[PDB]
Amino acid sequence: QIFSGQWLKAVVEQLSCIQGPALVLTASHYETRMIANQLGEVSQPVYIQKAGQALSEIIKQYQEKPGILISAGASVGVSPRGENGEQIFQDLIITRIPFLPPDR
Amino acid sequence: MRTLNFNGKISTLEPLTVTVKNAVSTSGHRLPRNGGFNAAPYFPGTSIRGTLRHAAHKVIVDRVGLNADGKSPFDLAEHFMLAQGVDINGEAETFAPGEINAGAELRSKNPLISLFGRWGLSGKVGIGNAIPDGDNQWGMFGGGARSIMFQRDESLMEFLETDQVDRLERLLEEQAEASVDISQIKTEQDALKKAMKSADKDTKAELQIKVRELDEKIQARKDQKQESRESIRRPIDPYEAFITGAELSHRMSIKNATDEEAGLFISALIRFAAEPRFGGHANHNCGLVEAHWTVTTWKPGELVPVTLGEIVITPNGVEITGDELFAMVKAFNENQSFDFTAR
Amino acid sequence: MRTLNFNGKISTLEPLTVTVKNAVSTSGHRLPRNGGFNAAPYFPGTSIRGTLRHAAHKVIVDRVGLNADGKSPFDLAEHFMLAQGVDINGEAETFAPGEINAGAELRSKNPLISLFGRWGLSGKVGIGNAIPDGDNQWGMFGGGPIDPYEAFITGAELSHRMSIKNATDEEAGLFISALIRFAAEPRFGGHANHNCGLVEAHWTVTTWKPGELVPVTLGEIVITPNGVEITGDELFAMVKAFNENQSFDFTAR
Amino acid sequence: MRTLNFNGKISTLEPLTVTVKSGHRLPRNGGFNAAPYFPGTSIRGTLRHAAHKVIVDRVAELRSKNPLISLFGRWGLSGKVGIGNAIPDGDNQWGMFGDPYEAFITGAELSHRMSIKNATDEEAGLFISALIRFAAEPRFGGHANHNCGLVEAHWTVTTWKPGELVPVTLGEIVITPNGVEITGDELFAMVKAFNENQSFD
Repeated sequence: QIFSGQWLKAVVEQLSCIQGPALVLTASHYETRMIANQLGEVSQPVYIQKAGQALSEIIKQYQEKPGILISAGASVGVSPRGENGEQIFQDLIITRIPFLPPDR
Repeated sequence: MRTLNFNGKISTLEPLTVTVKNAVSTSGHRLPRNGGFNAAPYFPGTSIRGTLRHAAHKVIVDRVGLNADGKSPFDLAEHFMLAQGVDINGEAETFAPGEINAGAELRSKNPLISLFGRWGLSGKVGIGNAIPDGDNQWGMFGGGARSIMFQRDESLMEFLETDQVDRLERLLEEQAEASVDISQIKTEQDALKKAMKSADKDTKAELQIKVRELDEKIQARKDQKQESRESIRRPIDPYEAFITGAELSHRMSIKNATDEEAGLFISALIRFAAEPRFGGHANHNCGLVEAHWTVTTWKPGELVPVTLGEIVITPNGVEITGDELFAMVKAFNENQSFDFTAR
Repeated sequence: MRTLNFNGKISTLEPLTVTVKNAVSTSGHRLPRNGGFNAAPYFPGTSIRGTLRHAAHKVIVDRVGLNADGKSPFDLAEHFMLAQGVDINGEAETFAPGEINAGAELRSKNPLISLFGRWGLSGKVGIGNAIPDGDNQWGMFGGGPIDPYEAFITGAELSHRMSIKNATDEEAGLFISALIRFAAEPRFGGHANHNCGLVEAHWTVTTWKPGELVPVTLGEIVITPNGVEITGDELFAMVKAFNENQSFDFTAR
Repeated sequence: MRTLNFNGKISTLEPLTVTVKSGHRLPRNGGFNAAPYFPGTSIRGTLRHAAHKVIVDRVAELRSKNPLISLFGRWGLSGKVGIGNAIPDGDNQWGMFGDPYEAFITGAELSHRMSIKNATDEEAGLFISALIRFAAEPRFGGHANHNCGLVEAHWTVTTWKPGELVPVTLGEIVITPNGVEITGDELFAMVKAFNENQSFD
C-alpha cells in the first residue's frame, strides 16, 4: 500500500485547484494521512477524519467553518449538511475508487 | 583415515550461557532456541567449535614452542589462519584450480587446519550443538543490580576526601534526576509503543522516525552528564543459561581423521580441560563443564560402529580409555613433520 | 602464569538470603531457583563476586595507605573503576587499537582491575554459583504484616567454585589477600540485619598446567570463625608476592 | 571500624515460646523434618527495645550523632548490628508443652551468633551496655504471664581487624539471672567509653 508519488502529487494539486468548500472522500484513513501531510496547508482550512474519530464531531466543526473535508471510508453515508439544511460543499472529490483488498 | 564420532554428554558444573546475536530478542538475553519461541534451548556448536579451535591453536603454538623471550615463531596472519580461520593477506580462495591435491599435503603438514578447515578448505571436525536431555534445565541467571558502594557500606565515606564526597553527592543527585526524567520519557515512549501496537501499516514508520529521534535525544542527554554518563545504580539484565548439573547430549565428528589429526583434537581437549570454559559470563564462572565422550568409529561397509574409547573431562582429571586414543595422541606428539606456516 | 581453580564448600553458620529482583515475586524474597519454579535454589555468583571484589578493593586501598587525616589517596573515579568497573571519568575506548596491548600494561600496573574486569576489559576472576549439596536445605525466615524471606539453613553445605584465568603470581596473591580480608567479615548476600550471610567456607586451590592430564592441588584455604588456615606453601608464596610488589599504579589506567 | 563477632551459647532452663502473634509450631529451619530454630526477629526486637529504653533513660554524620540508629538503623540507613538465629546443638532438645506450644526443653544447649559490623568504640559500648541491662530482664518472646522467658547466655566476643589471618578474643559476657559477668580490659574500656557519650537524641 504505497501510493505512487505522481498520483499523490496530481491529486493534491487538483484538490488545491479547487476554489470552494469540498468533501474529499477517500477510501482509507491512510490515504487521508498521506493527502493531509503532502497537502501544503492550502486555504479553506482542511479537516481530517482521524482513524476511529467519530464523524459527528468533525462534521459539526466543519459546518461552522467550511472548507476541504478529507473524510474516508468512515463517512458511513450520512450527509455533510449545512446547519440550516443547505449544501455547504460544491466539490465531491473521490481521490481513488474504494477498491476492496483481495480476500485470499 | 577413519571417521571418529565423539558421542557423549556435557554436565554443567557452572551455568552455561551464550549470547547468540540472532537469538537475543532485544526484550532480553535468551538462549538460542532449537526452533521457535518454545523449543528446547541448545548450546551452539559454533561456540564449542571456537573454544576447541582456540584450544587447538594453543596446543600448536605450545608444541612448536617459544623463543627465549617467549614469542611464538608464527606471525599474525598465521595465528589468525590457525584459530580464526581468516586469512589476513587474502591468500585463501575456494574451488581454485591448482590447490587441488594440495589439500592432502597441506592437511598432513597442518593437522589443525585439516581439522577445523579454513576459507575454502573443508574442516574435518564438526562440533555439534549441546542438546539438553531432560525438560527444564534452563533458566535466567545473573540478574541482580550494580549498586552505589556508599549506600551499601558507609565505611568508604571515611576514605574519600570532602571534595570527593561533594563529587559523589552531586553524582547521586544528577544520576537520580537523570533517572526520573529518563523514566517519565520511557513512560511516554512505551505509551507510544502501545500506539504503534495499534497503529496502521506505513503510518508507524513516521512514529518510528520519531522514536529514533527520541533515542538520539536520550543518548545526547546521556552525553551531556559530565563524567557519569551512565546510570550507576542500574539493574543488571538476566542472562538465560543451562542450570548447574544440566546434562547436554553432544555429538562431535571428525570426518576421515588421520591418527595425527585425531591426536591433535584429543590434545586440544586435554588443553581445553585445563579450563573447561564454554560461552561467556566468565565473570560469574559460567561455562565450566565436565564432559564425557564415547569415541566410536565406523569403518564404512561395516554394519555397527566400534568403540575406540572414552574421553572423560572432569575437574579431577582427564581420563582417556582405550589404547586407540592413547596411540593417537602419541602419534600426533611424535610426528615432527607438521608445518603451520606459509600457504 | 597459571589458571587457578578454587573448588570447595560454604557452610552457612546462619541462613543465607539474596533478594534478586528476577527471582523475588509477589510471594516474597525468594532465591533464584536454578531453573524452574521447583529446582534447587542457588546462591548467585554475583553476590559473592561483589563481596570479594569489595574485599579486594578495601585491601588495595589499605595497602596503598592512609594519610594522617585518615583519607585515601584515591579519587572517586578510580574507586568506582576498581570496585564497580564503571568508567566514571569516561574514556572507555572499547576495543581501541591503541589499547590492544596497553591492556596488558594496565594489567601489570592494576592487578585488581585485571583480576576483576571492567567494561571492555575481561576479568581474570570468575565467581560461580553456590548450590546446596543435600535437599530441603532452604526455608523461610523473618517472622514478625511482615514479609518472610527465603534462605539456606544453618550448616547448609553449598558447593562453590571460583576460577582465576591466567593468573600471575601477583594477581592470585591479590585474590588470596582479598579472601583473607573477607574472612574478617565472612558475610554474603543481604539481611546483614538478622546476621544472615555470615559463612564458613573452604576451597581447594588446584592449578592445571594446560597440557597436563591431571591438575595439581597447590593446597587449601579454609576460612572459619576462628581464623583462616592457608595450607600449601605456594599460596603463601603468591601472597607475599602480591604484598611485596611495589609496582602497581592503581591511580593510572 | 572494628568488627565484633559475638559467638556463644544460650542455656535455657524453661520452655522458650515464640510466634505468639495450624497449630503453634516453632519456626522451621528448612523442609518439615529438619531441626527447629529460634527466630532472630524476636531477639532483634528485644535488643531494639533495650537500646530504646537505655537511650530514653539517659536523656553519614547522622550515624555519628546517634548511636541508636547506628546499631539497628531505620529503613534508609543500614544497621550495623546483625542478630543471628539460635540453632539447637544436639538432637531433640525441643518438645510439645502446654493450643499447646512447642519449645526447647529445660537444659537445652543452643548455639547463637551475633555481630556488629565495622563497629566504633562509642556505639560498641552502647551495645555492650544494652547486653549488660539484659540480665535484669532476660526475656525472649511473649507468654510473659507464663514467665516463659528465663534464659542464660555465654558470649565470646571476638574482634577481627581486616587483613590478619586470625581473630583476637577480646573477652567474655555471661548473662545469668544471678547477674552480669564480664572479662577483658578492652571491653571495660568500651563500656567506660559509653558512660561519657555525648549523643543525646
